[PDB]
Order: sequence, then C-alpha cells, then structure tokens
Amino acid sequence: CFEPPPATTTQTGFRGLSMGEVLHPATVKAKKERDAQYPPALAAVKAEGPPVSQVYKNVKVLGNLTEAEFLRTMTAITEWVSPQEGCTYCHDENNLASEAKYPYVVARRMLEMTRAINTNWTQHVAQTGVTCYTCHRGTPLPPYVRYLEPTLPLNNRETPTHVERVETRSGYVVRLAKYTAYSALNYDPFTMFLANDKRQVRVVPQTALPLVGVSRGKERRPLSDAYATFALMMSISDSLGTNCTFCHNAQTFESWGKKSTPQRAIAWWGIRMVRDLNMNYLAPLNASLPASRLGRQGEAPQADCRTCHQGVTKPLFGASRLKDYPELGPIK
Amino acid sequence: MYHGALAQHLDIAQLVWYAQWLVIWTVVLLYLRREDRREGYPLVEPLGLVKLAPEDGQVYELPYPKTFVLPHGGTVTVPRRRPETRELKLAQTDGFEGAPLQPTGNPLVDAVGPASYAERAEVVDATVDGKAKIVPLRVATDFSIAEGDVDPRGLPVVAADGVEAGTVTDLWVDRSEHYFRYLELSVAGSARTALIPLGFCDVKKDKIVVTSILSEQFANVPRLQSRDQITLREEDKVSAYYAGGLLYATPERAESLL
Amino acid sequence: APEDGQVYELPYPKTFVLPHGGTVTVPRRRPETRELKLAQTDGFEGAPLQPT
Amino acid sequence: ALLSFERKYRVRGGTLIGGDLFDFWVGPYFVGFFGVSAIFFIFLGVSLIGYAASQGPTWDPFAISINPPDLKYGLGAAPLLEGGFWQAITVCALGAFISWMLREVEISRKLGIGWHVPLAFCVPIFMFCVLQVFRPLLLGSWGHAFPYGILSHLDWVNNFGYQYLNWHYNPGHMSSVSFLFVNAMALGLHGGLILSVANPGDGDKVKTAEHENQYFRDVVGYSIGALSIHRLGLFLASNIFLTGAFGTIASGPFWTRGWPEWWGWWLDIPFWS
Amino acid sequence: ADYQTIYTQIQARGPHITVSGEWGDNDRVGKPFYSYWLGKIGDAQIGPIYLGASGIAAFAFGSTAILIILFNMAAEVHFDPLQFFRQFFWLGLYPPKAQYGMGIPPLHDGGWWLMAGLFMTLSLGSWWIRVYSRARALGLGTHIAWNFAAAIFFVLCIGCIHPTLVGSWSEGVPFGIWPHIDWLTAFSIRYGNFYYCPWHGFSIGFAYGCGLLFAAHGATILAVARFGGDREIEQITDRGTAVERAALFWRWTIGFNATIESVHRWGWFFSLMVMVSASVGILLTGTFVDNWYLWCVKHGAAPDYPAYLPATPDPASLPGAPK
Ligand code: BCB
Ligand code: BCB
Ligand code: BCB
Ligand code: BCB
Ligand SMILES: C/C=C1/c2cc3[nH]c4c(c3C)C(=O)[C@H](C(=O)OC)c4c3nc(cc4[nH]c(cc(n2)[C@@H]1C)c(C(C)=O)c4C)[C@@H](C)[C@@H]3CCC(=O)OC/C=C(\C)CCC[C@H](C)CCC[C@H](C)CCCC(C)C
Ligand SMILES: C/C=C1/c2cc3[nH]c4c(c3C)C(=O)[C@H](C(=O)OC)c4c3nc(cc4[nH]c(cc(n2)[C@@H]1C)c(C(C)=O)c4C)[C@@H](C)[C@@H]3CCC(=O)OC/C=C(\C)CCC[C@H](C)CCC[C@H](C)CCCC(C)C
Ligand code: HEM
Ligand code: HEM
Ligand code: HEM
Ligand code: HEM
Ligand SMILES: CC(C)=CCC/C(C)=C/C=C/C(C)=C/C=C/C(C)=C/C=C\C=C(C)\C=C\C=C(/C)CC/C=C(\C)CCCC(C)C
Ligand SMILES: CCCCCCCCCCCC[N+](C)(C)[O-]
Ligand SMILES: CCCCCCCCCCCC[N+](C)(C)[O-]
Ligand SMILES: [Fe+2]
Repeated sequence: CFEPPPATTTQTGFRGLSMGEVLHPATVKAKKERDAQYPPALAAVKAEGPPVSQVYKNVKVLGNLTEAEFLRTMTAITEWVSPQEGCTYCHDENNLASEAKYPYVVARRMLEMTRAINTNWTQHVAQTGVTCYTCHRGTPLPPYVRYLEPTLPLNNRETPTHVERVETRSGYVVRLAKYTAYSALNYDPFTMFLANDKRQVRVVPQTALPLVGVSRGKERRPLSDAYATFALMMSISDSLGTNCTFCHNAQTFESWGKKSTPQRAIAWWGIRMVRDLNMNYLAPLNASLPASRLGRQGEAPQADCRTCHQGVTKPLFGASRLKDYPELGPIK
Repeated sequence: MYHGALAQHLDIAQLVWYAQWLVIWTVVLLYLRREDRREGYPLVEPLGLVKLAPEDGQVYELPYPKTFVLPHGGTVTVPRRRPETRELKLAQTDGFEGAPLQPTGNPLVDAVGPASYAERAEVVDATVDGKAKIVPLRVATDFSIAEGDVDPRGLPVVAADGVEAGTVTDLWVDRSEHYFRYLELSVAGSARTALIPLGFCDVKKDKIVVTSILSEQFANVPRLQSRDQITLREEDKVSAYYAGGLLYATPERAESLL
Repeated sequence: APEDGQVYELPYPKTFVLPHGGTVTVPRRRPETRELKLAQTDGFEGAPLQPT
Repeated sequence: ALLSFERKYRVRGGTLIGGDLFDFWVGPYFVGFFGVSAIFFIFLGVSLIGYAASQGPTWDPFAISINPPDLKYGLGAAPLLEGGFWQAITVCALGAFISWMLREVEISRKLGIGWHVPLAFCVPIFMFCVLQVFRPLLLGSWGHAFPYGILSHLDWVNNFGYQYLNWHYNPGHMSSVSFLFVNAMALGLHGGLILSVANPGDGDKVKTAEHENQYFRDVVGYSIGALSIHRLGLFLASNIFLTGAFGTIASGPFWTRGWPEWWGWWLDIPFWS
Repeated sequence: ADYQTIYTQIQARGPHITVSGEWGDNDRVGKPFYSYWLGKIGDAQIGPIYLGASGIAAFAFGSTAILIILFNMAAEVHFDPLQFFRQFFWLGLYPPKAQYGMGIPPLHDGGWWLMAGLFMTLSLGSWWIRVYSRARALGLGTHIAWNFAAAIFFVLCIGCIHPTLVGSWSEGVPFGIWPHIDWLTAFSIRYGNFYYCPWHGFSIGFAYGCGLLFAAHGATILAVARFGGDREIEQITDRGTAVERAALFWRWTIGFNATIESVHRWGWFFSLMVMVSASVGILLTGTFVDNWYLWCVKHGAAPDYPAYLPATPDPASLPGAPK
C-alpha cells in the first residue's frame, strides 16, 4: 500500500520550514495524459459577412459572430460537451432555432456562465480562462459535480457499488470520508461552504486574548466550526492534488502576508467564484433539467473545486483556449 | 476588553509561565537534588594540616535524615557517615587527583576496581515471611526447573580459557521472586564449591560457558560461611569477583580494545 | 552550571524600600564591569595583582 | 571530590581507544579519548551556532533559527549563510553524540557493568539521523532536514505533518505515539510502586518484593516483576523511535498522499465496498 | 553478554505466593496459571485477580459507557454489521455540534455524548479507589494513586472542565478512534496552534523526558543485573555494588548522579508533570488565551522568516473585495 521513490518535491516557503508539494511522478504523468485530451483549437476562420443576429433566427448570446465564426463555435461546443451525440443533442434535426430540447436552453445559460467566468472572475482564472471542456470533458454530464448530499464515486462516470448508492444509509460515513480526503470529519464542506455564501470559513481568533463579549457561552461559535473548516481544507487539498503548505505556513494558518503563498489568495477568489456559479447559474437549472438530473432534494448538480481542477493545481495543467475562442470571453 | 488582561501588558498566562518555572526549579534543586545525596555524602577528600571545617555547603546540600523501619526488625537512616575502612591494594599511577589507581596485588582477590563489593550487611536476605530468600534447590524443594529449560545439574562449566573448571551441582533460587540467581559448582581438583551468578553463564544444552574468568580463577571465588545460606555482603563478593574478571582475567583486558 | 551549592547557600532575596523612594534587593548579581589596571604578578590563583 | 564509596572504583583500564593517554578524571567526569573528542565537537558546533546566530536578525533565544539550504542546492554544499552553517553544525552534533555514546562504553567497561546504556543511547542518535540524514538523502536534498531553532524546529514539524494532510493517521506515528504514552504511564507506575514500598507512610515497615508483585496481581491480574519491568521499560521507550522512524521514512520516499487515504487499503477492500 | 538481561535462561517454578492484605483477601478470584513463553521475559504466573466493590463498580460504569458509544456507533452505519466492522475507526459519538452554551444538549446532538462522558468519569473514579485502596490494604504508600489522579484530572480538563470554563459542551472530545484524533486538530486550529502553547511545550518536555529516563533507568538496571540491581528495595535500605556502580556510571558521564531511590522520584515526578502541565495548558486555553501563536507574538517569543514566494495580502481586505 505504498508509492515507490523518487518523489518530486517543490519548495513553497523559506528554507527549513518543510513547505511544498510532494508528488508521485507516475500519478502526475497519468493526470497529464488525461488532461492532454483537450481537443486543440479549431482552425481560425475569416470574419466574412453579417452578424448572425441578422442571419439566424434565435441567437441571443453569440449574435455578433459572423456565420463562419458562429459555426466554428458550435463545432467546438459539440466536441467539448456532446461529441458522441453530435449536434442533435441540443438541436432539433430540422429546426436549429428550436429550443425544444433542454440541452439547448441549458447550453445557452452555460454560454453566459462561461463568458461570466472569463470576464468577471479573472482574479481566479486569469488569462487561462475556462471553456466548456474544463468541466464537461467531452460528456454532457460533467464527471465531477456535487449534490446537496455526498455521493460516490466522485467521478460519476464510474458505477456505484450498493453501499456507495446515496440511498444506502450504511455507506454514509464512507461517502463523507471520500469527499474529505479519507478523514472522519463529520461535516460536508460542500453544502456548508461552497453551495452558498451563508457560512464563514475563518474560525481562528485574531487577538492573543479572548475579547470580552464573544468568548463565553452562546456568544461563541461552536468548536464544530473548526472541524468544518478543517474538512473543507482536506477537500480543497484533495481536489487540487496538493497539501496545506501549497497555501499556508502552518505556523499560523490564519495569517497572510509572508505566512501565505499567492496561491492562497487565488484560492480565496475561487471560493467566491464557485459560490457565484452555484447560486446564480447552476442551482437555478433545476428549473430546466429532467428529473433524472436532479438530486434527492430536487437540486441541480453543482460545482466545487474538483469540477474544474480534477486533481491538479491548475485545471488541465494550465492549458488554455482563450485566444482561440474569444466568444467565450473575456467580453470587453 | 479581554479575558486575562491585567495591565498595559500583563496577562494571566504570562504570570503562570513564571510560576511554572519556579515550581520546577524548586522541586528539582531544593528537593530532588538533595534526595540524590542520601548515599555517598559527604564527599571525601584529603585535607590540610590545620583546617577546621564542616563546610556550610556540606550541610546545605544534604537532606534531613530519613529512617526506614525494616520489615524484619531494625532501622536504617540515610544519609549517614559511612567511611570505607577496608584497606585497598591500589596505587597512584600518577600524581594528580584525576589519575586512576592501579592494583598492587591480585585485584580479583584484593577486590578493587570492577572487583569491589559494597560493605553490605552480613545478613541473609529474607522472604516476606522470614525465611532465607536465596537458597540452593537442595533446600528449596517445592521448587523446580520449568519443563523445557536445561537442568544444568551435572553439566561441565567451561572457563574463558576453554578449560572445564567444574561441574554444576545446584541452582540457587530466589523464593521471593521465583527466579534462579546462581549456579553452584564443584570446583575441579579443589575441595570447594563456588557460586556463579546466572548472568555470567552462557547456558548451553551440554555445558555452562563462563567467559569472565579463566578456569584457574574459580579456585579463589569467594567462599560462603554456610553451605545453604548467603548474606547480602556475600552475594556482593561473589558477583564482584567475576565482574572483576572482565577487566582483569588476563593482562590484555584492561588495555585499549582497539 | 549554576552549582546546586550556589543556590543552597544564598538566602531568599530581601528588598529594602528606601526612605526617599526606590528599592534595593539583596542578594543580587552585581558584576564589576570596570576595567582594572592590574596584572598577575605570578601564575597561581593566590598570587597578588600589580598595578600597571 | 569523591563519593564516599568511589575511590575503590577509580582504576585504570577499560578504554576503547587511547589507553592510558586520556584515562583520567577531571572532577567527576571521566575524560578518555572520546571525552576529548566530545569536547572538541561541542566547542566547534557551539562556536558555529554563535557565529551563525550573530549573522542573523536576532539574539532572542526563541526566535534564533539556523536553517538548512534551499531545496535546489540538493545534496551539495551550500553557502555558509544559506545552509552552510547548518551543514557544519550537523556534522558537529553527530560527532558530539557518537563521542558521548562511545565515552559511555569506556565508562561501562571500567566499571565492569553491561553496555546497555550506550546501546540505549544509539536509538535517539539513530532517529536524529533518520530526520537529518537518511530522509534528506532519500528525497535528494539537505533542505528537507529540520532547522536548529528552539521554536522554528516546531514550525518544521508542523508543516511536515500537514504536507501529508493529517499526520495523525500515519500508522508509524500511531505506533510511535502509543509507545510514548505507555512508556510515560509505566514510568509513573514503576516509580510509584518502588516508592510506595520503600515509603509506606507513618512509621510502617518498608515492604518486600512479594508485596510489589501482590499489588499488581491485585490491581490488574498480572505482575511482570522486578528485573522485567526494567527490560520492558527500555523496550517501550526505544520503540517510540524505532517504530516512529518508519512513519518518518515512509513520508515522501514511499508515500506522497495524505495519510488518512493510506487507510484505504482497509476501507476499500472491495468485498465490503 | 549477560543473557539474563535479554531473557530468562532457566525458569523457576515454585508454589505461588499470596501477600495478605488488611481486607478483601477473600475476593482474590481465580487460579494462577503459568505461561512458559511469557516466563521468558516476565513472571510466568498469570492471575489471580482481586475483585472488590470499587473494581466491580468500575466495570459496571465502564461497560455502560461502552454500550452507549457502540450503540450510537452502530446507529451511524444504520446497524449494518459488515459496514460497522468496516467503518469502525471512522465512527464516533460526538458532542453538541450546535452552540447550546452550557445547556444540556438533545440526545441526538450531544446528549448521548454527555451520558457516556459521565459514566466514564464514574468508571475512572471507581478505578482510582481500587488503585488507592489496594496500596493501603497491602501496607504501601499511595504514590501510584496520586500519579493516576493527575491523569484523570487531565481527562476531566479536556472532557468537561474546559468546556465548562468557556461555557460550551461543543468543545469536548468525541469518542471514537479517528474522531478523538480529529479533535486534536480542530482544537489546536481554534486556539491558534498548540505548538505555541508553553504548557504543551512543558508536557512534551516531560513526555520525551520519561522516554529518556525510562530508557536510561531500565538500561542502567539491566547493566547491573549481574550484581542484583533489580532488587531495588534492598538496594535502597542497604546500598550494594549494583547501585554504587549505577551511580558512578552516571556521575562519570554527566557529573552528578541520583540514588537508587531518588531516580524513581525523578521518574515519578516527570510522569506526573506530563499530566499536570497538560492540565494547566488546557485551563488557560479559551479562558485566558485565544490564539497561542499571537500570544507568543505579543510577548516576543515567535520566530519569523523571509518571504520565499511573494508575500500575499489578505484579498478580503483589498478594497472592492467581496465578502
Ligand atoms: C490530548 C491527546 C489525546 C490523545 C491522543 C492520541 C494520539 C495522538 C494517538 C492516540 C492513540 C490512541 N488513543 Mg488517544 N485516547 C484513548 C485511546 C487511544 C487508543 C485508541 C490509541 C492507543 C492508545 C495507547 O496505546 O495508550 C497506551 C496504552 C496503555 C496505557 C494500556 C495499559 C495496559 C495495561 C497496563 C495492561 C494490564 C495487564 C492486563 C490487564 C492483564 C490481563 C490478565 C488478567 C485479567 C488475569 C483513550 C481511551 C483516551 C481517553 C482519555 O479516554 C484517549 C485520549 C486522548 N488521546 C487525548 C484526547 N491518542 C493513537 C492512535 O492509534 O489513534 C488512532 C495515536 O496515535
Ligand atoms: C502537525 C504535525 C504533527 C506531528 C508531526 C510529527 C512529525 C513530522 C514527526 C512526529 C514524530 C513523533 N511525534 Mg508527532 N505527535 C506526537 C508524538 C510524537 C513522537 C512520539 C514522535 C517522535 C518524536 C521525535 O522524532 O523525536 C526526535 C528526537 C530526537 C532525534 C532526539 C535527539 C537527541 C540527541 C540524541 C541528543 C541531543 C542532545 C542535546 C543537543 C544536548 C543538550 C545538552 C544540554 C542538555 C546539557 C504526539 C503524542 C502527538 C499528539 C498528541 O497529537 C503528535 C502530533 C503531531 N505530530 C502532529 C499531528 N510528529 C516523528 C515520528 O516518529 O513520526 C512517525 C516525526 O518524524
Ligand atoms: C520530529 C519531532 C521533533 C521534535 C519535537 C518537539 C516538540 C513538538 C517539542 C520539542 C520540545 C523541545 N525540543 Mg525538539 N528537539 C530538541 C530539543 C528540544 C527542547 C528545546 C525542547 C524540550 C525537549 C525535551 O525536554 O526533551 C526531553 C529531554 C530532557 C528533559 C533532558 C533535558 C534536555 C534539554 C532541555 C535540551 C535543551 C537543548 C538546548 C535548548 C539545545 C541547544 C543546545 C546547545 C548546547 C547548542 C533537540 C536537542 C533535538 C534534536 C537534537 O534532535 C530535537 C528534535 C526534535 N524535536 C524533532 C525535530 N521538540 C518541546 C518545546 O518546548 O519546544 C520548544 C516541544 O514542544
Ligand atoms: C495539530 C494538533 C497538535 C496537537 C494537539 C494537542 C492537544 C489539543 C493537546 C495536546 C496535548 C499533548 N500533546 Mg500535542 N503533541 C505532542 C505531545 C503531547 C502530549 C505530551 C500532551 C498530551 C498529554 C497526553 O499524554 O495525552 C495522552 C494521555 C491521556 C489522554 C491520559 C489518559 C488518562 C486516563 C485515566 C486513561 C483512561 C483509560 C480508560 C481505559 C478509559 C475507558 C473508557 C471507556 C469506558 C469508554 C508531541 C510530542 C507533538 C509533536 C511531536 O508534534 C505534538 C503535536 C501536536 N499536538 C499538534 C500541534 N496536543 C494536550 C496538552 O498538553 O495541551 C496543553 C492537549 O490537550
Ligand atoms: C528512545 C530513547 C530516548 C533517549 C535516550 C537516551 N538519551 C540519552 C541517553 C539515553 C539512553 C544517555 O545516556 C544520554 C545521557 O547522557 O543522559 C543523561 C542521553 C541524552 N539525551 C539528551 C537530550 C535529549 N534526549 C532526547 C530524547 C531521547 N533520549 C529519547 C526519548 C531529547 C528529545 C526527545 O528531544 C533530548 C533533547 C542529553 C541530555 C543526553 C545526551 C548528551 C550529549 O549528547 O552530550 C554531547 C553533546 C552536548 C552536551 C552538546 C552538543 C551540541 C552540538 C554540537 C550543537 C547543538 C546541535 C543541535 C542539533 C541543536 C538543536 C536544537 C533545537 C532542535 C532546539
Ligand atoms: C503521565 C502518566 C499517564 C498515565 C498514568 C496512569 N494510568 C493509570 C495509572 C497511572 C499512574 C493507574 O494506576 C491506572 C492503572 O490501574 O494501571 C495499571 C491507570 C490506567 N491507565 C489505563 C490506560 C491508559 N492510560 C493512558 C495514559 C496515561 N496514564 C498517562 C500517559 C492511556 C492513554 C495514553 O491514552 C490509556 C489508554 C488503564 C490501563 C488504567 C485505568 C483503568 C480504568 O480506569 O478502568 C475503568 C474501567 C473500565 C473501562 C471497565 C470496562 C472495561 C471492560 C474491558 C469493558 C467490557 C465491555 C463488555 C460489554 C462487558 C463485559 C464484562 C465482562 C467482565 C463480563
Ligand atoms: C454541431 C456542429 C452543431 C451545429 C451544426 C449547430 C448549429 C447551430 C446553428 C446554425 C445555430 C443558429 C440557428 C438559429 O437560427 O437559431 C445554433 C444555435 C445554438 N446552438 Fe447549435 N449547433 C451544433 C451543436 C450544438 C450543441 C451540441 C449544442 C448544445 C450543447 C448547441 C447549442 C446551441 C445554442 C444554445 C444556440 C443558441 C446560441 C445563442 O447565441 O443563443 N449547438 N446552432
Ligand atoms: C460552454 C459554453 C458550455 C456549454 C455549451 C455547456 C453545456 C451544458 C449542457 C448541454 C448541459 C446540460 C447537460 C444535461 O444533459 O443535463 C450542461 C450542464 C452542466 N454544466 Fe455545462 N456547458 C458549458 C460550460 C460549463 C462550465 C465551464 C462548467 C463548469 C464550471 C460547466 C458545468 C456544468 C454542470 C455542473 C452542469 C449541470 C449538471 C448537468 O445538468 O449535467 N459547464 N452544460
Ligand atoms: C491542509 C489540509 C489545510 C489546512 C489544515 C488548512 C487550514 C485552514 C484554516 C485553519 C483556515 C482558517 C483561517 C482563519 O481562521 O482565519 C484556512 C483558511 C483558508 N485556507 Fe486553508 N488549509 C489547508 C489547505 C489549504 C490549501 C491547499 C489552500 C490553497 C489552495 C488553502 C486556502 C485557504 C484559504 C483561501 C482560506 C481562507 C478562507 C476564506 O477567507 O474564506 N488552504 N485554512
Ligand atoms: C474551489 C473553491 C477552488 C479552489 C480552492 C481553487 C484554487 C486554485 C488555485 C490555488 C489556483 C492557482 C494555482 C497556481 O498554481 O497558481 C487556481 C487556478 C485556476 N482555477 Fe481554481 N480553484 C477552485 C475552483 C475552481 C473552479 C470551479 C474552476 C473552473 C471554473 C477553477 C478554474 C481555475 C483556473 C482556470 C485556474 C488556472 C489559472 C492559471 O493561471 O492557469 N477553479 N485555482
Ligand atoms: C451532566 C452534566 C450537567 C455534567 C457532566 C460533565 C461530565 C462529567 C462530562 C465528562 C465528559 C468526558 C469525561 C469526556 C471525555 C472524552 C474523551 C477524553 C474521550 C477520548 C477518547 C475516546 C476513545 C478513543 C473511544 C474509543 C472507542 C471505543 C470506546 C470503542 C470500544 C473500544 C474499547 C473500549 C477497547 C477496549 C480495549 C481493552 C479491552 C484493552
Ligand atoms: C520485552 C517485552 C515483551 C512484551 C511483554 C508484555 C507484558 C504485558 C504487560 C503487562 C505489564 C504489567 N505490570 C505493569 C503490572 O507489571
Ligand atoms: C522542559 C522540562 C525541563 C526539565 C528540567 C530537567 C532538569 C535536568 C536536571 C538538572 C540538574 C542540574 N544540577 C546538577 C545543576 O543540579
Ligand atoms: Fe527501578
């Protein structure tokens, strides 16, 4: 039950502090190859003729694209999301403007979401940006999504054992443990932290002595808040395939400045970003999705850190198609 | 305002830091370091022609005496002045105080260096109910060797020099702890037994091997006054004898290993 | 080493509160910091020093 | 200068190396060849610490830190101020420790007693090497070793643990901790018993070996006995590091994931998954 | 070599010994028997064992505690037996997850935890009486009972005194294998890194020190086993070459030495102080210190290091930053 040396190690803090990444080369290579399946940019087309707003019947988001451009976008979208199904996954065969199929209407909102991420959350995604492929990876149902309960396997392309099935109550603690890097922390950091903006992640005081008036009895937050924040961080670590020292000097988890790496501040934005996506794009899609899509409380599948990162500190090792498809943002 | 604050800068935990340190050094210096001095003090040395002094320091470092009331009668009080009255066959190898001494006779017999015993009581150690505690199995008859182990009674003892030195004749058992502590051997070509503590004995199936001393030196193993009893001071004498072999059984043994 | 003996022989400190303000506490570590113009006349510890 | 009983024991002989040359005492200390080298190394190492410390931003005891080289210097020699000092001090520490160990064998030899103590002292020297020498070697860089600072060495322990997400689930650590706790309890028990028997209270008699055994048979149904509790104690203490070393060596060279996940070999036996 | 220090070469069998106590001698239930293999490294007689009121009391409370824990644990895998055995380590019985203050929690949110906590406490009390009594019955001092008291007090400190002191049951220690472990990290995080708590440092000092001391003591006694050094009681009341040699080994090595009695005092004291320092550290935490690292920073103790990767401002404090 062990991993043969050598291990790849990096340094993320001042020398002698034991801060940095510890990687198993075979594992990194295996993710590298999986992420390598990112289709390349379709060849660029010449911008000839009328905005498709004139040309087509029912184009809201991409209306300013010339025809050749727009069709390039549709070809890309098709290879990113529904390559095995082809164009008809979202379209009526005989009427391309028909919103008849729900993938159509979802895909429209997804174009808006995607352009939002690349335009409005550059503080997380920067000039790497995302495309439909980042989450979907060539299937309509993205392989790593979250419901309002822990579910297993994490990759939904895999087939549940009986115990993994969300219905099987005896498999709960295991469902929860595999989401928090195998710990027994009895909390689900997704529904607590990432689905919405209701809870506060910071639990550690910023004064040496207890402030009178928040430090006794019901004035104080329960210690369970600390376990939850630890659970969320186990989960963040496993999601990016990294450890705490990627982001913290464990000397003082709660300090910034020299006690935190740039990747921590970027992770801070990603938390805000993931909450936006969940609250304003993804959770609403339960209105437009089949019942087969929805969880046991009628929730649309939603996003955590893994949905994009899928075990890597940068999704797809930093690969980008932003310049290739500016339709998808940033929108100036 | 804060729980714990006492001033511009003073808080409870900060003062407990100091108290914690005082409590530690008090117990360590004033208590434990003096309990450490109930044997061997006061330190011995020469003195001058004209010198009047119990030093103050010799008083300060000692604890008040304590007295154990012993289980089968008597008391012992420590610390107490216990001079080594015994004459020692040793010589200054060099001048200075740090210089090691050197035996002038046979160190095994003179009992010096690794061959020294302590001035223990010439009393037979007792079981809780008053019997002699360490006695030969000839005497300890309700005792036995566990089924599985060698019975050395009859086996040859073989000395550091490869030579058979005698024949095991008995084991002495500790009746308080159910634990063998000596073997008794008939010394070859002598009309004597010797005891040998079980720790100097490699117990084989077919012989007992003893590396501390050469076969010639069993002759002078200390002799007990009784045959079936042994005193505390005698145990010290028997044990120390073989221990002395480790340094002294041959001329090589005191010198550098390498 | 602070020798044990150095601890044992001292009393607990006492503090005089001085009449026109201040305190003094004895015993206390009071090194002679001043540079002294003296030389070992001889080798041994008992030897007297000599002004230079 | 001498304990009341000491003089009869102060004989020549027993040295490993050197013979009569340093066979002597300075005060209570035996010197011997290895006392000379112990002192040489201490003085060296401590001088390096003073200089290295003066080159840095503090003379506060708790904040002073002398750290190993950046990872990139690999197993090579680093500039004095960027780890070179740390490399030097590590060599002196090792020389001091091993000298101390060998000096103890010479003392045992002169006294005619067993060598169990210097032997027991090898266990912590070993662990020091696991942390500072072997594990850095397996990972390929001196930069993985711990800094020499009172508090900074705790920051290294901290971060090292959190590199593997939750170090508490490291099975070698679990074993290690367990021996730390048992051994502390047992030292309490053994100390307490020997005192309870020799110091019964009031003016009652000192008790016996039979009592010691009766007490623990009564309380827990077993007593290991007088010699054996000392053998057990040397064992429990020693395994604090001898098992711990495996947990330390495994982290990095043989396991790069969080330690909780290692327990998947159990949880994910497919017959109950 | 002295092989006796490794194992007992020839084992002695003899009729078993009973030391009569002031009471309860009729409660020694069982037949001794003898393990031959155990006898190689220890005394071979296993049993008999004393029962008694406090001991039986202890087993009653203790088992009740265990039933509540295991029953709640069974509830957690929904009384699936195979999942129970599979997930056992991960399963736990938790304190209030919600802030009820010092309010008695509902059964489903910490109520059962408090119950099991109470029965375990009574269990420890009863056992303490047993450990104290037997010494008195046999005419022994009560040193062990006092070392044990410190240990129980520590448990109470992390179990209910600290929770009480800050006014929340939410802070107590879960029952379970991984859960009581996770608490260690939750509690350190909440209180600003326990490495920077002085009494945590003290406690570890004494704990490491127990390792040092029991390694050095156990070794010291095996090294003079040839001189009967194991017979420590009569080496106290009548110093012999064993402990003259033991003392001198240490004097010649480190410059000072104990006696064969005082070394047990050092040991006892070091043992005790692990639990005493630990308790003090817990009584101060939350009560008077909220962030141990900041407390060290306040008092000047903390180390600080250069940036390696660039210093990173709190994004939350940036102007325009969201919440
Ligand atoms: C503040 C720190 C804490 C801590 C930190 C901790 C860590 C960091 C670790 C553990 C670990 C462990 N802890 Mg936890 N812990 C445990 C129990 C446990 C075990 C599951 C395990 C190993 C412990 C061990 O070996 O001890 C020593 C064992 C002793 C003292 C046994 C005594 C034996 C006895 C003398 C034998 C008597 C003889 C026989 C009865 C004879 C029978 C014959 C007769 C009947 C005829 C208990 C029961 C309690 C309390 C208070 O109730 C506790 C409190 C705490 N632990 C604290 C919250 N614990 C380890 C683990 O594996 O976690 C998963 C681990 O790594
Ligand atoms: C966040 C990080 C954590 C962590 C990380 C950690 C690491 C990274 C390691 C340990 C290790 C260890 N931990 Mg863990 N730990 C421990 C306990 C322990 C020890 C049993 C064990 C060995 C320590 C060691 O290597 O000493 C080393 C001591 C040495 C080498 C002594 C050298 C002495 C030398 C020979 C002589 C020195 C002489 C002086 C210079 C002389 C001075 C002269 C003066 C006096 C005159 C407990 C009981 C707990 C609890 C209660 O939570 C805990 C929590 C945690 N540990 C955290 C979860 N721990 C080690 C281990 O074994 O893990 C498996 C280890 O590598
Ligand atoms: C893998 C885990 C490690 C660990 C984890 C650890 C923790 C988590 C804690 C300590 C603590 C301590 N550690 Mg560290 N440690 C220390 C030394 C120390 C002390 C500063 C202090 C108390 C230790 C103690 O009492 O032990 C028992 C030994 C006793 C009672 C005999 C007395 C020893 C004496 C106190 C040693 C003092 C050493 C000098 C300060 C060192 C400088 C020497 C000079 C000559 C240059 C040394 C000398 C070494 C080396 C050489 O290996 C070491 C290795 C390690 N420690 C590992 C890296 N240590 C505690 C502390 O308070 O930190 C500040 C604490 O909280
Ligand atoms: C990330 C988390 C960390 C942490 C968090 C932590 C906490 C939260 C606490 C400690 C505490 C302590 N830690 Mg620290 N720790 C320690 C070592 C230690 C111990 C010296 C001391 C706890 C005392 C103990 O023996 O508990 C084990 C002994 C126990 C529990 C006594 C039990 C006695 C009882 C009578 C037994 C009862 C048995 C019955 C069978 C029970 C039956 C029950 C049934 C009926 C259900 C080391 C050596 C290290 C290293 C090497 O890194 C370390 C790192 C860390 N600790 C991390 C920084 N540690 C404690 C402390 O000292 O704080 C000031 C404390 O509370
Ligand atoms: C499992 C068994 C264990 C065990 C066993 C035994 N333990 C022994 C013996 C046995 C059997 C002895 O025989 C020997 C002894 O004589 O006892 C009195 C000894 C001793 N255990 C000491 C410290 C001790 N034991 C620790 C741990 C265990 N012990 C484990 C638990 C710890 C822990 C845990 O931290 C500490 C700090 C010394 C007091 C003493 C060595 C003196 C020395 O070697 O002098 C020689 C050296 C010096 C006096 C100074 C050297 C200075 C160098 C050059 C410069 C400093 C370098 C350094 C790296 C800076 C780091 C500082 C930073 C991290 C803050
Ligand atoms: C610094 C010093 C320390 C220290 C000190 C000391 N520690 C002591 C003493 C001292 C001095 C004693 O005098 C006392 C003792 O006596 O020793 C022989 C004791 C103890 N330390 C134990 C465990 C320990 N110490 C730990 C730690 C430290 N200790 C620290 C380090 C740890 C840690 C590390 O986690 C652990 C786990 C126990 C063995 C023992 C208490 C038993 C008890 O309190 O029992 C309470 C009673 C019960 C739990 C009864 C129920 C048990 C049965 C099996 C349940 C059966 C269930 C079933 C359903 C029913 C069937 C019934 C059947 C009959 C038909
Ligand atoms: C596959 C290569 C493919 C084709 C072909 C295709 C064509 C297409 C056209 C011509 C339009 C405009 C038609 C009109 O007048 O409304 C159009 C518009 C949208 N499409 Fe499409 N499309 C193909 C594939 C896909 C796939 C696989 C999806 C769903 C994931 C999809 C979705 C959409 C959506 C939504 C629009 C509206 C765009 C807007 O700006 O509002 N198409 N498609
Ligand atoms: C990029 C412009 C883009 C498109 C196109 C797209 C389409 C799309 C479809 C067709 C669905 C419905 C699938 C179904 O059959 O139900 C869908 C669903 C989800 N998406 Fe998507 N998607 C695009 C981009 C992105 C991005 C960048 C992310 C991750 C941030 C993402 C995520 C998801 C998730 C989660 C869902 C809901 C679950 C589901 O209905 O399958 N998509 N997307
Ligand atoms: C590794 C398992 C790990 C631990 C442990 C950890 C802890 C932790 C704590 C205690 C906090 C709270 C800080 C406070 O109370 O003020 C905290 C906060 C954040 N973390 Fe973290 N953290 C671990 C791992 C990681 C990793 C790998 C990263 C970076 C990718 C990271 C980032 C952050 C961020 C951001 C926060 C602040 C949350 C917010 O402000 O909303 N952590 N961490
Ligand atoms: C979930 C809350 C989450 C975390 C945490 C997170 C962290 C993170 C880090 C630390 C980086 C920077 C890594 C570095 O080495 O610099 C990073 C970068 C990107 N992320 Fe992320 N991220 C979280 C969530 C999400 C989600 C849901 C997505 C996809 C919509 C996403 C995307 C990205 C992108 C793109 C980058 C790469 C930026 C680059 O410079 O290449 N993240 N994330
Ligand atoms: C009711 C009011 C108002 C106030 C009461 C306050 C009060 C007294 C509360 C006390 C709370 C306490 C003491 C809580 C303490 C919690 C702590 C210290 C728990 C720590 C550890 C728990 C652990 C490890 C549990 C492990 C799991 C088990 C119990 C499962 C069963 C396993 C066994 C018992 C193994 C037996 C092995 C043995 C036969 C060798
Ligand atoms: C070398 C040691 C091998 C392990 C032997 C295990 C013995 C069981 C421990 C019981 C200890 C009992 N006690 C303290 C009463 O003596
Ligand atoms: C951090 C725990 C500190 C424990 C203190 C241990 C004291 C060691 C013994 C010092 C003895 C010194 N002497 C000879 C001057 O007395
Ligand atoms: Fe002892």
